[PDB]
Amino acid sequence: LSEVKLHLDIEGHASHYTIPWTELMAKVPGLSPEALWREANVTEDLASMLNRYKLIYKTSGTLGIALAEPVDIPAVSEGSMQVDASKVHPGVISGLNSPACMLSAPLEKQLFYYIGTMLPNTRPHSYVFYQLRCHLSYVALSINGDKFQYTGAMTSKFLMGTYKRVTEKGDEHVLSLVFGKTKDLPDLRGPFSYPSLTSAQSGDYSLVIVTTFVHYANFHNYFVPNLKDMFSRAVTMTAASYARYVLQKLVLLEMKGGCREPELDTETLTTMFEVSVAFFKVGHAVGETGNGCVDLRWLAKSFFELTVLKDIIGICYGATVKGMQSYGLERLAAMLMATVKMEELGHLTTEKQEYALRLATVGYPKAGVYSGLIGGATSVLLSAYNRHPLFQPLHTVMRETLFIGSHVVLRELRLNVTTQGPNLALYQLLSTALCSALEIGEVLRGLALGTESGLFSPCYLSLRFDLTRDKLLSMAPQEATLDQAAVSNAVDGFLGRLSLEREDRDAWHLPAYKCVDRLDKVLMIIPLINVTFIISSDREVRGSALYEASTTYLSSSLFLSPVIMNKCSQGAVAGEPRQIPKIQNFTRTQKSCIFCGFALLSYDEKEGLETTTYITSQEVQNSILSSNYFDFDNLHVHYLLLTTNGTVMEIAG
Amino acid sequence: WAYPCCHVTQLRAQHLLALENISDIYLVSNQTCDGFSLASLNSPKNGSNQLVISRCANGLNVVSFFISILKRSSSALTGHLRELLTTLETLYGSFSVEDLFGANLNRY
Repeated sequence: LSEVKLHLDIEGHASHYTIPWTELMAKVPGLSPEALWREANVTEDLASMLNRYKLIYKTSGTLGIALAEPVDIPAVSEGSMQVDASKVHPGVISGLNSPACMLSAPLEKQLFYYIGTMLPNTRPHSYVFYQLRCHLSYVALSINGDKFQYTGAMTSKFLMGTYKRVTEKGDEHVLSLVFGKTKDLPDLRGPFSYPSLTSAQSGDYSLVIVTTFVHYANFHNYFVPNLKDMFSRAVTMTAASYARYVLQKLVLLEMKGGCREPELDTETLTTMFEVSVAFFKVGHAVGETGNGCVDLRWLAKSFFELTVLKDIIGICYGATVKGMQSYGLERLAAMLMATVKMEELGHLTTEKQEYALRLATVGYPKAGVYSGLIGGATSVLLSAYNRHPLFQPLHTVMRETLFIGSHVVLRELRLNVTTQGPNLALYQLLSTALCSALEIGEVLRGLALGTESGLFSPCYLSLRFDLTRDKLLSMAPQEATLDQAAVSNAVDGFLGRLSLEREDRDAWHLPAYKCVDRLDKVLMIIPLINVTFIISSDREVRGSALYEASTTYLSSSLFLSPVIMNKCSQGAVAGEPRQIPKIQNFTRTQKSCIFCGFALLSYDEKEGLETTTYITSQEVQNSILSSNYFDFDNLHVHYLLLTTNGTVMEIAG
Repeated sequence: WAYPCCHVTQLRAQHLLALENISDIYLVSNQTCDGFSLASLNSPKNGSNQLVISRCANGLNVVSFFISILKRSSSALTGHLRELLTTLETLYGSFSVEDLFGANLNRY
């Protein structure tokens, strides 16, 4: 008790060291020598110990390479208003452009609020590591109905995910991966040496494989991870970047249908571990800089990629995440946003625009039940639309922006509190117009050629439910330079992520929604200022009047039901639909904004609906009548005009 | 170059020694006995050093334990309790487990 001394023997000499754990227990909290001494079978007869070790996988080809960690967190700026995460001031303490950062000491303690067990009591682990208990956070996963599960257990120093499968019988197979700075790896119990367990090693980073030979076998049949690249990328890559690299990897699997048919393959399993590493990276970042200060721009960006990540992880798999959200950072972000000209965010700069919407997503939860957050997301979008012709550059800096904003918009839509419904309905309208044949077309092109990940598109929130397996294949680019086979996958992928990112209730808000009987035959709805048009293949909509295009090439007919004053009458229109009158009156050059609060809808005689446009302002109308948006010298394509009134007309002048 | 080695046996259905009564621990070298990382747990009985009880333990396991405690509380130790770790770790890695597969474990 208290005092204990051991004797050694270096070279021909007897060394004498005395270890008084009595004094140590005072200066240390979690150090309970009594337990650890028992954990390690001191009287484990020579023979029995051996098998307790040989029944453990051996990282035969323990390989490593040069991988110096990249520069992540920037050095706090000038008068950066450094705030505590534990408690936010009853008022504001910043502006919008003012420098700011958060204290690590509190932020970390808030993230890793939960306490746990990095090392469970399962047979495999209990043989190698010493029962450990510290603040952590994990990522729960369950596929094939609890027949397979993954756990992203991580602490401020190291991550340790574990795989768990079950054969038809009570057979339980487990294999885990341990990532983190070599110096931080847990304590090994019996005759174990990390080298014979490490798979990849850097100058200070390691990747350990803890599992039994019996298990490694059942796993090697469907899980052969590329430890090499999987390790490097997990080391040499900024937190924010790694987060998206994973987010994209998932989007791919989503388009592969792996979100309804969760394939138990190397790829799917690999992404899982990386998903937790993405979260670990962020936590390990705030850790390295203890008692330091992380720039708010860094968090708004890093923590953003995590929020977006957590959602897809949940929508796809019934996975859960806890131990990485700090109510502090949320209150701060929330307050900061509440102090900015939201309705004028679009007139701001690009870099500032992202940061704005970016953090707007992070703080949406903790506060902003009456803050004009959705408004800002609209303003920024509005600007984007006005500057172009219903299509955003495939890889523009702003494209990334609209993606960040959509999140704070979707979240809003999912709710049942009709707040800013009019301001929100607009967002849908715009995005819908943006989901033009040009857009949907280019997106596919990129998907096939593998240039575009397909992470975001204004369609995901648009009210264009016209694109189907076949219809989508129509907008696809017709070129021999594109593998007809590859194209199909793209079309399929897009259709997939579209059915997951977009829900049927995304429109339970729109006033006119309540007016559609056979809503399944609805091509697309156009929310206007004083009215709302419903394009469908059924004359069941109970609007104010019924319009029908001259084309009958399609399977069914092309109807146009306008709900005046967003309130519908009882019963559909009388027999015989009203025919769309043809007009050639209007002249190209236009002084004022004639078709202002109106919208344009072009459809191909053979295929479905092509592109739709909402002329926001004067500048837009000009960039349409001047450009070659029109092509009356094509009998196949027609151009319709929906006005503030339930009237519709074709153009050809 | 050390002390007598032994034949480590488990104590089935009885009771063991705790840290509470032990205070001396003798360790061996990667060549003294025969590759076997052995340790001796010495603890005085009754009052002081009258009759000393000395039983065998598994070196590797013991050493690992100590190596762990030292690391788990680095924030509260300097002097010997810091060099002891680095030297104790090198010792731990001086033994070869995989050799015991073919080696006779009843040599003592």
